[PDB]
Amino acid sequence: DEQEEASTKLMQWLRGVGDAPPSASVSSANELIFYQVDGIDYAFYNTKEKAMLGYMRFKPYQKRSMKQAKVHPLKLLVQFGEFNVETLAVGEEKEVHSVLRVGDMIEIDRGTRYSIQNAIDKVSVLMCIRS
Amino acid sequence: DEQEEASTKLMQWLRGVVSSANELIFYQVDGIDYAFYNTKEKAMLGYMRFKPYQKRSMKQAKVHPLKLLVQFGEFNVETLAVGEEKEVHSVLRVGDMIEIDRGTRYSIQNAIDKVSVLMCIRS
Amino acid sequence: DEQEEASTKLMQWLRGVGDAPPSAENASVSSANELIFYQVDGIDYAFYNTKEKAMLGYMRFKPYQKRSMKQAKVHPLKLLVQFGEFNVETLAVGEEKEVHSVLRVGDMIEIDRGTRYSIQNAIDKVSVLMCIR
Amino acid sequence: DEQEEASTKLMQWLRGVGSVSSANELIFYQVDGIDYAFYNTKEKAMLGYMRFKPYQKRSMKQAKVHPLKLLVQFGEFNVETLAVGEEKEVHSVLRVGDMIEIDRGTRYSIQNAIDKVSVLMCIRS
Amino acid sequence: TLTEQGLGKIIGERWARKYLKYHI
Repeated sequence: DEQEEASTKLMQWLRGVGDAPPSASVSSANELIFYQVDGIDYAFYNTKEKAMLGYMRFKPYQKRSMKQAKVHPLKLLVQFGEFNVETLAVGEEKEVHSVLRVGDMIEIDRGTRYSIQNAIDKVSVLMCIRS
Repeated sequence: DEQEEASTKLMQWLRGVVSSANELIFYQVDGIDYAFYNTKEKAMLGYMRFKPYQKRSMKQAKVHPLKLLVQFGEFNVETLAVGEEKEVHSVLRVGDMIEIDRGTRYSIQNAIDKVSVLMCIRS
Repeated sequence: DEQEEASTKLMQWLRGVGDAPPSAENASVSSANELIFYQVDGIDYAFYNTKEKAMLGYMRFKPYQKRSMKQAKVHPLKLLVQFGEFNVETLAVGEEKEVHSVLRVGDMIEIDRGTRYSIQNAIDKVSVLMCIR
Repeated sequence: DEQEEASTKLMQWLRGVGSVSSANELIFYQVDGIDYAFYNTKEKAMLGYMRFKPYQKRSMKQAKVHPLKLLVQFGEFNVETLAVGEEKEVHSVLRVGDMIEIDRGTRYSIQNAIDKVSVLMCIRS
Repeated sequence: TLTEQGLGKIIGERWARKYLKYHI
């Protein structure tokens, strides 16, 4: 009950529900503050290399139009909800379409152009893992 | 609500109760259950499933740095940095993360009487 | 004349006689407007908001205020006197005899890795120190 | 009065207007028409001052082996930066107390923006 | 007016509001 309650209130916090967070090399979840950047909510763990692991919280059907994996390759893993991801290779003109549900993961190589859109009328949460 | 129950069915699956979650096969090595996503570099994103109070032998981050994120439960992590003589002890709950630098020796133990699941991220 | 008035209003702000820091785009740029003073453990600290946190800042000391000896943990330090006078005691990782230094405005002392140092305002006025990590 | 009056004479000295490394040990040398004074540090030339004449310019240079911070001691400066991979130059105006961080690899130039002597402190990390 | 852990958070928030947009 304790572990299931702590897991549930972390999810609701990441989804923007609750108002209460989950109370050196350790970056704990209660230290996760969400910042709005270009209209999308981002919360990153404190790591030696900054912003290497974080969460992207999307509003209903909110989309972030394509950007390029410039200096770091990234992995997108769905923490909650549903996402539509479009990927564009270096010289390729045709974009490939992917649907990601909770637990699904997509690897974005360096230089690949990618876009993310929340697929549902609820908040969906994505974990971004850069290397 | 449909999305809540879908996430719960993923967690219970991980607790033992495009790379999709359905392509996650759990293989037991040295008594610990491992499930990794299919990535370009092998085994760089996966899950470690621990039995109640299960222990993971001390290992060294040799050719890689490491990141440990708790998917479920509680863990005891001991780290020994290079040159350092004293072990550092940390307890991690769900959502907590610890970074393991290259060369540091670390050990992991499930701290509670329930199955606990950890996400291992090699960057 | 214009530059003299801007220079004095920055100094007075660092010395604590001002209602607002010198008010100012590029993220590489940390303007004087980012010098907000926070009182921590009885001492006033102002840091520029920079890419690595807390690498360049100012320490505002009250009359004859002293900060007890501390150790240079993960980064080497440079202390350069912005205004006033300071007495600095330095103790390296070895030897029992501490070194005593007097720094007036413009003077700088280098504090190496691991060295233990203390700072005391030497006068009956506010003194300001710039810390460079 | 003594301390305020002492600080003003340091500024005038830096402006060209008439392990402790003190200010009296700051000797200025001119390289390519620009006046430089550096503190004696373990690593040479890690902390110093650049004195610029009215509208004087400093040729574009690269932070090669070292990251750099430029802090304006007096006056106003125009700094142009060229980032890694970037084609567009970024222009910044720095007044007294303002600082700019120049990363490794960045190419930068400095010009005194006004008709008076301007002084900047160069801080090497 | 602040604690050392409190300054760490205040500096942390101010750091993020300025530099996060360059890490996304």
